[PDB]
Amino acid sequence: ATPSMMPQWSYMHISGQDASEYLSPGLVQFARATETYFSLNNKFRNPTVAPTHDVTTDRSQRLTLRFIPVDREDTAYSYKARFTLAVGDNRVLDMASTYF
Amino acid sequence: DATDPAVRAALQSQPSGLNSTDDWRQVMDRIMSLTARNPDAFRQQPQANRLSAILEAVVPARANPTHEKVLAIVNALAENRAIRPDEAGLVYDALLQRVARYNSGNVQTNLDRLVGDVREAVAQRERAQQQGNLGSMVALNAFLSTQPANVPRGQEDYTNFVSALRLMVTETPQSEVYQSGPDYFFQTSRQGLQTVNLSQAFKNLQGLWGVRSLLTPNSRLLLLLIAPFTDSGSVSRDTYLGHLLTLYREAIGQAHVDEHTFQEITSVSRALGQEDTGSLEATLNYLL
Amino acid sequence: SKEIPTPYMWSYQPQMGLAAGAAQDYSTRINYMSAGPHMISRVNGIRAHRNRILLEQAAITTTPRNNLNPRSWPAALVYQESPAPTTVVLPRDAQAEVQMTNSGAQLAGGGRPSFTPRQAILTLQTSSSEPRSGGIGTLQFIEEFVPSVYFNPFSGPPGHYPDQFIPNFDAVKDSADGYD
Repeated sequence: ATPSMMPQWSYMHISGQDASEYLSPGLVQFARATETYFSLNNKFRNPTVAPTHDVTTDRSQRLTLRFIPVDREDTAYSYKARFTLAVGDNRVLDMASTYF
Repeated sequence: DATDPAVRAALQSQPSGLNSTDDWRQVMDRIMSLTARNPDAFRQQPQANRLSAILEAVVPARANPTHEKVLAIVNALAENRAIRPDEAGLVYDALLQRVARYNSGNVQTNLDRLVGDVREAVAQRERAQQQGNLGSMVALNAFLSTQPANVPRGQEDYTNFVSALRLMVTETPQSEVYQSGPDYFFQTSRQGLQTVNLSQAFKNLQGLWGVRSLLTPNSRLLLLLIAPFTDSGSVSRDTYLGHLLTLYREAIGQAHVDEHTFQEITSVSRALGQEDTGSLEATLNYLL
Repeated sequence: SKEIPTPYMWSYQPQMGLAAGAAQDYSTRINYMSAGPHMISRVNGIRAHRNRILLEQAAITTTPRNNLNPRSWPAALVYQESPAPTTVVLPRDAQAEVQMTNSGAQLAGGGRPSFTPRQAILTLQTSSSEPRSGGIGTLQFIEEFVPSVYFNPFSGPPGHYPDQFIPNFDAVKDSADGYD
């Protein structure tokens, strides 16, 4: 993402093209054919790159929240807990991540 | 006037009020009540304040200009960097001691000639700073004595390049040339980067003026700095140095409009609502 | 080293909001002491292609200024919050409730009253009284202070060097700071 860093990251294959793209087309065609008996796969670096934009914000936001019961109620055989599950502005909550 | 060594000496030695010696006319306008604003402000003073100003007016008190004449000289030596600001009290007592040992009618006249001489010398240095030419023209013309005036090929490109070389040091008062050992250099500003090596660049461009992967990056740094001072007709179109000087003028003009494009895109990416981390990286990868 | 130098990368100080001082990018260097001329020449063309990007990134993004790393950025050159004005819908009519209460009615709870059609709306300035100056934030430290590619380093007379690379140097003192 840094324009400064792209000449030496792409040269050392830290961020750039896969081995199906920066190698010559004769060597990719060779490595596909001879793969079952002479593999050239681990000889060439493939850069996996995480995206910087439109994934994760930089504002103040907690990962896990804590929710005090609004109205609890204790019976001799049961216990009740009523919560406010407030999902704030521009957030999503998968209810699999929720628990008591 | 804030950089005047005798105005600054009046703000450090002369009183901040209206005495009847330095300001005789301004206090006689107030004693005799012929002032425009508040004429009757002198009748409303006690006799200790009112009669002591009349006595200093009809027969005024003499004074020593010697501490004021020397302090105008010291505050000009401290301004033209001749002394340190820490030495401003050391050389003030050193000069007051000398004009006390050797005091005369000649010396007090000679201090009066020298406080008008240092008013000029402070202003002459501050004009020479904003012009910024005298230290550079004598050392760029000293460089061009070393370089030959007749290249074999492309003399038309060479004599307009070295004339545009005189145009950087003239039309930029901060830029300077000098020597450090064998070679000469060119800083584009005081205490700034982009220092080209003139003796290494002109031993690289020599042999490239008519050619029509081979340039040292300080020669290309020189061709970047000389680009806004070079016309399209100053060098050729097909010549490889002339082809780059047009290419570096387009690169400056594109970087001048990618600067204004950057200030537009990032302004409307904050209000529209984006990541402030990614608004500043996706813009540069769109502009670079 | 002089022709293709290593860029001075700036250290930020989040408290003062200024740059601490720039040291060279020693930690991103690439090791070609085991390479030959077929690959040393290819890496030196990447050291130089990076330095062309940083001069291009500084010509786009860095504010043109005389003193590199100034100590008090002006208010016109600092990114400042300019929000929309706050529109306040005032809840109650003040002089229409002092006439219901003086007449004997007890008001409790809470147009919004059934006894008043009047509705007051107040618009207030959200931004500060004075524009802020003195120190740039993190995002403006990113835009400015692009790493300085300093060609032919320290070739001048003393005093014409970048002393503002040094983290001890006061610009308005022209001296390096000490322990007291």
